[PDB]
Amino acid sequence: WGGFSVSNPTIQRFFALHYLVPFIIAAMVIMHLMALHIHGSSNPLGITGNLDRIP
Amino acid sequence: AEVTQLSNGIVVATEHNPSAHTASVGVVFGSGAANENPYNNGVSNLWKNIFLSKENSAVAAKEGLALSSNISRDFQSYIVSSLPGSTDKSLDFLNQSFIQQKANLLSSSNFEATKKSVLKQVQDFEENDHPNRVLEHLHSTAFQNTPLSLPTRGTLESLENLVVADLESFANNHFLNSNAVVVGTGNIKHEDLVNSIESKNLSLQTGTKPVLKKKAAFLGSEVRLRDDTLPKAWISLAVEGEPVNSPNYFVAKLAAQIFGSYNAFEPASRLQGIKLLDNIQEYQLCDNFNHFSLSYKDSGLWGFSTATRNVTMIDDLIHFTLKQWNRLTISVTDTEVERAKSLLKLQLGQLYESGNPVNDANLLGAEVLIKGSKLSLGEAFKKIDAITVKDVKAWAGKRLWDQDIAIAGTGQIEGLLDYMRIRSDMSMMRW
Ligand SMILES: CCCCCCCCCCCCCCCCCC(=O)O[C@@H](COC(=O)CCCCCCCCCCCCCCC)COP(=O)(O)OC[C@H](O)CO
Ligand code: HEM
Repeated sequence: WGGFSVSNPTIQRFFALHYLVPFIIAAMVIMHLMALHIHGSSNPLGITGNLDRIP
Repeated sequence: AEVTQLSNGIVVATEHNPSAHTASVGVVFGSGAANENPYNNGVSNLWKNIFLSKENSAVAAKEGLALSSNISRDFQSYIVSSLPGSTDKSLDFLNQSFIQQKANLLSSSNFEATKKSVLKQVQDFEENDHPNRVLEHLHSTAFQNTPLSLPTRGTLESLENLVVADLESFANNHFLNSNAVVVGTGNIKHEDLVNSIESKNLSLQTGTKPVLKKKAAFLGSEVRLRDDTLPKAWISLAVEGEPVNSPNYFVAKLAAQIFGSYNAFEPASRLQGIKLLDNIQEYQLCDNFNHFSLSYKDSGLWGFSTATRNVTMIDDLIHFTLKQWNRLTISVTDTEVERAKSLLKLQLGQLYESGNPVNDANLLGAEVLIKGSKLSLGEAFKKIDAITVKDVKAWAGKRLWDQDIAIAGTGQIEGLLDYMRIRSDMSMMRW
């Protein structure tokens, strides 16, 4: 918390980290899409979907 | 060689050729697979087999002659080949076969034997012959609910629902004097011209062929017969063509001939042709090409066929073929047109110059049942030479640019995009 008080460094670092964390969001979402593309998608029927597919 | 015409109740045609010495005379009917409802499909095939089945012994015993048959879409032909000096015997046998009397030829045991033989033959065709199967399926899917789509051999379930009534009904309703000619191909001069027309030596049952409520149609339907047991994948494409007796027949034929055929397993086929051959040779995609331009009395079918051992490469092959078709309608070099014209001249020369009397008789009957007289080869060559780049470009723009297409396939078709990706590739590209 940048000491017992609040000054410029505290709010500045808070704004910087709110700016930065969504970049980690983007990277981990890239990982999420990679895993999705590797493993495919499920179906509402809860059954195998390899029988038919469309682009 | 020359063509003659005359008529009295019936039509008689003859194309004498003294070089050959195999005279063939037979009748041709303008009613085949296109004049039969889906519930009566194999009646023409049963007729063909029942004239090829039993009296084939009598023809070889009493005389000497080999009798053939052919049904393609509407041209039910029964040719009777013979020697140059023995044509009257063939004509007499043909008369004793058709006009009187067919009761002996229609018996229970003979019909049952013919029925089981036809069932075995159609089952064998449906099992083995894949490209013909996909062609028939393309026909059956392009002309949905129209007397032009049902196959020419008869669907399996349709055979066993007709015995003697349907066959005789077809005989009484289509074997008439209005849509029948008597070809005379071979080396016969004037005996055919006189003996065909007689006081009573002509087919009985004067009348008229029943009219058809529906003429034809063409809608873009897709059909797939996916099954992974087969090793290869056969797919065919098509568009709307032109009927016979239209001023676009030879332009369409030239457009088909422009891309031609191909065979990867022949050293003489990988080094000629046009661009898509070069684009394909780099990766082993396809094996066979068949650019066909079929035409019937109602409508035509200008298409494409192939067969690939590779299964992942189907999409690339289809895309390249469609891209080349797209390029055809915008920019074709005059050299391409000249080469296609020469190749088509050679192809038609081989087609119409073969020494087989039966094939010449079939072509003569086919071209006389629609127009009235055969279009001679010299005039055909002249009008082929009349074609230019402007005419073929105009025809391609009219009948290919963004037009409805029909697709068929069987085998390993897991990698084929269904209908929108293929259709979109004719106009989405930059033009
Ligand atoms: C919610 C998910 C998406 C979010 C947003 C995505 C953002 C990225 C977008 C990436 C591109 C998608 C935008 C639309 C692309 C249209 C389709 C396309 O271009 O691809 C075709 C590619 O098409 C071609 O190859 C021919 C057309 C292109 C030639 C003409 C180019 C004109 C000028 C293009 C300018 C843009 C250049 C860059 C293009 C990426 C595939 O179809 P096909 O014609 O090949 O048919 C399939 C066939 O069976 C196999 O080929
Ligand atoms: C917040 C950012 C996210 C993005 C951009 C994202 C994106 C996607 C995409 C594109 C898919 C494929 C199906 C679809 O389009 O929905 C998907 C599927 C899925 N996601 Fe996410 N996702 C996100 C977050 C999450 C989270 C937080 C969870 C945790 C519960 C989650 C769980 C799943 C699951 C279980 C599927 C499976 C759907 C299927 O069966 O394909 N996702 N996600």
